[PDB]
Amino acid sequence: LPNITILATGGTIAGGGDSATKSNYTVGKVGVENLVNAVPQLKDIANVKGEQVVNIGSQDMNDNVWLTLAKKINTDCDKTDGFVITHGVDTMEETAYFLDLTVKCDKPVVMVGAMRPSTSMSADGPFNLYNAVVTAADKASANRGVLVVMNDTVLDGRDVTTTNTTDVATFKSVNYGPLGYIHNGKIDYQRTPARKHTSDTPFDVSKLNELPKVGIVYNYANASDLPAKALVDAGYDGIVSAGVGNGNLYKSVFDTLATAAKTGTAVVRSSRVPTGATTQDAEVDDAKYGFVASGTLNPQKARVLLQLALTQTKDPQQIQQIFNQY
Amino acid sequence: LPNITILATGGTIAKVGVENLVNAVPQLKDIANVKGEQVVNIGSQDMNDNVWLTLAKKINTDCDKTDGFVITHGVDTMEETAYFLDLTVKCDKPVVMVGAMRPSTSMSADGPFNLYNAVVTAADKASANRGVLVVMNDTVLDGRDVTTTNTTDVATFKSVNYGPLGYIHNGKIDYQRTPARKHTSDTPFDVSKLNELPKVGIVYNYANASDLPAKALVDAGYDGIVSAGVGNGNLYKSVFDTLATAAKTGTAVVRSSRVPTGATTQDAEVDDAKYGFVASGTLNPQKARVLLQLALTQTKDPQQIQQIFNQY
Amino acid sequence: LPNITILATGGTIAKVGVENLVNAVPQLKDIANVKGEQVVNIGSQDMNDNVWLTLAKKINTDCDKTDGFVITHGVDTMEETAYFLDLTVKCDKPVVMVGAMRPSTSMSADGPFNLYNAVVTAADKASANRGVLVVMNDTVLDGRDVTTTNTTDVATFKSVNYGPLGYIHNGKIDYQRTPARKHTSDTPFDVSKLNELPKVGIVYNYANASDLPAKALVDAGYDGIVSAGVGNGNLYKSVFDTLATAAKTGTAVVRSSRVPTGATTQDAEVDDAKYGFVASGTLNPQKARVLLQLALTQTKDPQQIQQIFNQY
Amino acid sequence: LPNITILATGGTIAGGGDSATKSNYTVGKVGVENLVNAVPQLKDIANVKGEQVVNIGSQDMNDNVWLTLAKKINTDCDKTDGFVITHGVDTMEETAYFLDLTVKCDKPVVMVGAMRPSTSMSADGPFNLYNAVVTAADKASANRGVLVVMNDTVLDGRDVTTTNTTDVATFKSVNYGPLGYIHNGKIDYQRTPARKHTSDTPFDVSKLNELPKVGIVYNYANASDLPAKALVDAGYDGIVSAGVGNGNLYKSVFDTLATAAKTGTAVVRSSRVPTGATTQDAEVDDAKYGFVASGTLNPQKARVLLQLALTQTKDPQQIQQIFNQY
Ligand SMILES: NC(=O)C[C@H](N)C(=O)O
Ligand SMILES: NC(=O)C[C@H](N)C(=O)O
Ligand SMILES: NC(=O)C[C@H](N)C(=O)O
Ligand SMILES: NC(=O)C[C@H](N)C(=O)O
Repeated sequence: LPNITILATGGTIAGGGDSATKSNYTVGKVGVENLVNAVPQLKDIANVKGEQVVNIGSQDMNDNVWLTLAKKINTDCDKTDGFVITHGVDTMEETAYFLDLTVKCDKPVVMVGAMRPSTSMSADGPFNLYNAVVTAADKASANRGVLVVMNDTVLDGRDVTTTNTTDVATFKSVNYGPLGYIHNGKIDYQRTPARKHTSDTPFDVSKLNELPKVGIVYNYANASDLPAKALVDAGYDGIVSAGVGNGNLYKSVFDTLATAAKTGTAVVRSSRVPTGATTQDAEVDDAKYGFVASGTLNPQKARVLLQLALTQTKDPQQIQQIFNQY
Repeated sequence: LPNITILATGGTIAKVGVENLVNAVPQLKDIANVKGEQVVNIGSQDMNDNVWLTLAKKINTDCDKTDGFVITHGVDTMEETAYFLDLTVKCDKPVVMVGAMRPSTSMSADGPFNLYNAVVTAADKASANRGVLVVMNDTVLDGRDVTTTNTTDVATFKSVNYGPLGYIHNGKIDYQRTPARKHTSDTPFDVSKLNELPKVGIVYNYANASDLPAKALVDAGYDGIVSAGVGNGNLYKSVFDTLATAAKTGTAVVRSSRVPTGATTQDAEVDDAKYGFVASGTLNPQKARVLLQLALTQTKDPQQIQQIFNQY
Repeated sequence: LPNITILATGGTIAKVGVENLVNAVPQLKDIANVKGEQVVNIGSQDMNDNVWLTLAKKINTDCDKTDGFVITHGVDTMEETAYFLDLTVKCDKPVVMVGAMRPSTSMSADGPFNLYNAVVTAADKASANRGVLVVMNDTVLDGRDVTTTNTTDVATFKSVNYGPLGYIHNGKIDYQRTPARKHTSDTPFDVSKLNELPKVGIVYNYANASDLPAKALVDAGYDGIVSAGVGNGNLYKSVFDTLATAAKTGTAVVRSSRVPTGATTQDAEVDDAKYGFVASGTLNPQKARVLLQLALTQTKDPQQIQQIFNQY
Repeated sequence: LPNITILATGGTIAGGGDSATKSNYTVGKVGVENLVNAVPQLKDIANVKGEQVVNIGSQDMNDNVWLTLAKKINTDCDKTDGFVITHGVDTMEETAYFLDLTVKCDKPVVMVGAMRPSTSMSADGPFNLYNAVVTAADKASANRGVLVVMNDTVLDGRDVTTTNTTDVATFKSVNYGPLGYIHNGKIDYQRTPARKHTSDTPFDVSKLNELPKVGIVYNYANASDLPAKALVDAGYDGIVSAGVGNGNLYKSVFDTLATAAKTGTAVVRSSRVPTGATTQDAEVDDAKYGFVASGTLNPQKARVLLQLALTQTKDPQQIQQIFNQY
């Protein structure tokens, strides 16, 4: 049976409340040892080894925990057959994409969380962790990049997002669909992401102790420019726009970001809209303003790529190329 | 034949004038006597408080002069205007908003049959007392739950939490649902003598989120801040600290979510009562902003604002 | 505390007896006084007219003896029973159906919290006069639009055309919708002295479809045949010819669709009036069968059957 | 500009009614020449050549039109750069899967239809046909198997199905998602079907003048066995069950199909449920009864594979293997 490392980071999968029934809970309060011991059947599929990297709600996920995870996976690659990462739901789609672009270990890297605390009735965490180990132990899971395994489904780290605030079925690859489905401990894979990931990206974080500063500003009717101005005034390396419709910007926000672009801030148009590409050749002249179109990457995922892009280049054309390949 | 007023505001369905739009669909004469008046001609990315105020007042004033309203509008903020009119219009005659994903000049342009189906809906008396509607892709959607789900799909508009009110086939609607939340003339919001709305801003949550956006709104003395939280409306610690402060310093704070479906609930990870925060329910950030603006024309009390978020 | 009767019928949520199921969720005592009675213990793949009849009569008879009903049932035909009870139950006290995708013995078993949420729903007086409900995956679904969308997903149950009535969080439901179609005590269907229903069969359409299934139903003298058509309820020519004949020989014919969402409409490719066929609207084949069976306890007239399909 | 053959088969894309407004229309009433001439902009992307194979509603699609299409594509492969197939919506998902298993031409084969007649306001047919030509002319569309292009999206023939009776957005790959999205005449491909198709299947129809007889029976509460009995009595080579939930059968239907199986009828459990696999190792002992599990293949698609399987073998274990690879 293969050797599988759980790296624990916290999340509701490690959460607890005073009632099995009430919705109230506090996050990252349970050790990895406890999560493992709640899944007795893990022994039938893997030799499991828990390490506790941090114990936080993923609402508090940050650059430093991203660098710690990537370096640790890359360092320990030769020491194990696979990784599972216990992690909160809230920013899982961000961590998952960061590790998909930075880890050079082509052995299965599987992220897993839970929508209901360990303490709740019909808790989802136990079977999720069982299914994440299944996936990490599966030879066919190798060379697919970093994965998220929730509700019996294997999702690629690039497309995967959380679609509902409470539903155990929340995680979906809303543009290009899942990679495979798990039934009775077995996976039928029918898809692998074409976009370049892991050992095919030039992004190497092994030496990095910080990441370029990238902010996200929201567009809506009568949008204030003040949030954009604050990011520019703090000398942010990049700004991602959560645009309306096909990545459009309220006029005030537009003007601030056009200005910033001219002083060498990187500016990526994304969209607040939950599915579909922010395209070139729409209502915005990107090449004129020195803006980048995010494609299918939602604002939080575009931040992930823009940060790593800013470690290679500050040129809008080369950042546009990066957004077309990764 | 019903009298139906088209108020035009712009969007991709049109620079093209109100009268061209109508003339492009001679079949409208089959179903209504339509008058078109131009209110603005802008991209809905540039929609604003002033246009909202113009629209509410024009529909309220002109209610008794027509049998129905169609509002031609951009797709990008259609869901914001629709909810704003939903809460401020006192006309319970049908008010139908319509747009298009493709221009008039494009292959298989959606604008024509959309406008036709939006006049069918405005001409149907069964459409009365359902609040403000969005009609797109042969579907009748309530102004509260309706949102754009895709950047380019003609089928983008969906009521993603509670579903459509009705489907249009052969110029007829089978209506099987109506919004339970209080709308139009069952709301206390009265905008007839208002010339501006409270200043409400939206800040985004993500990993390593800056508190600078939230600080810049507090520094401006914004009336309100909506959080597009992560998951069930949760806040990155820096943003949590800045909004905790905001809430006890005369800024109403609403927790919404960047997650496209489901409620931001009470009784999860956040003690709303302890911070004086309001949980948005199924209102996404831009919709929460609409209702927070209007709640602040009545009150600044976090408890009274939360009751508003529970009723409308 | 509400009195709530659980009628158990089997399914994966259970061979396990009614009283084990309850005892497995001691938290039920927090929200209701629950009595469990066993009605059958079968897989819902083996659900049948007799069980339907037992259930309608038991709920109608016992309505005045309890505050609410929960029916534990298999997932596979849950959507058929739910609609049948929706049209035949005269009790407008809450009637809630519940199942599970995973057994009691499985990791992260869904059965417990499902039963808990199904008792919350049956105990909520706001659940009254909404017709027969299905509560699965923290969602309250109307018995007419609800269907299983996935072979193994715990989130399988959806009201795919008109959306849910409400979401359950922390034992509380925000109800924002109610089915407009006539249900329970607003229907003329009365099954109290019926011991069998008319024989209705379902035939499938596809490329090169055999007419033999449809002929075997006609040869049996079936009371009715539902077509699971292709697209907008269209029929392979051989099947069209056999059902054209059926319809003028004392077999009611309903055009439904194998397509999982949308209405089978009139006024498309098929002259329903010329063939004496009925268009099912949003009723999928197995639901159309429910309503065709009950329509045939009142009438055989294709026009009167179509009016039924337009009202219920 | 590449040489693209339209093969026309009819469907609503070639349909007409007496009103642009009314929903009433008759199918397959317009010639290919007319469809081409309604899309003036086709000249900018392709040298188009129309041939009219048949003019029928796809509700009347049949084995003989399937054999005619496959042999014609395979015969003409060397004569063109790509194929588009104008076809009705109703059974497109069936034809698309049949051609995906039988055509040996690895040049783009693209199917296209329309939900609104040519005569209707905002007809979808014109832009669909433009987008199907774009896809057929795209070099990257080669070696992806047979495609369906509707509503700006490229779908693989295996997973693609129609999900709504009237909606122009109806066609979706409901299990594994689309292959790419078309914006402004350009496609970003992120997926290719893993299941074997075209020149990697052993199915060769070049000599065939008929197909094995396969029927579909529907399960529901109180299901009659009479439809199953009629198929068995007519000596059908196979029967597909549209099962309830995870491919379950009403007891009467079960008994008839178990019996048939024992006399060498092939029996495949599918599901009436619109998404998810009909799995092995559930409520049915398949190996005991000599039944086959359809996996993600809906009943009409399982008929397609079962017919072609029955041209190689009558053995339930080998048919199960075929359902695991194609
Ligand atoms: N379900 C969850 O894990 C939510 C939690 N706030 C987290 O992201 O850590
Ligand atoms: N299709 C559209 O309407 C997009 C446009 N930017 C608008 O919202 O006005
Ligand atoms: N999960 C389930 O309930 C499936 C089972 N065959 C039933 O419907 O009874
Ligand atoms: N839209 C369509 O094409 C429907 C038509 N009955 C067909 O399949 O030919």
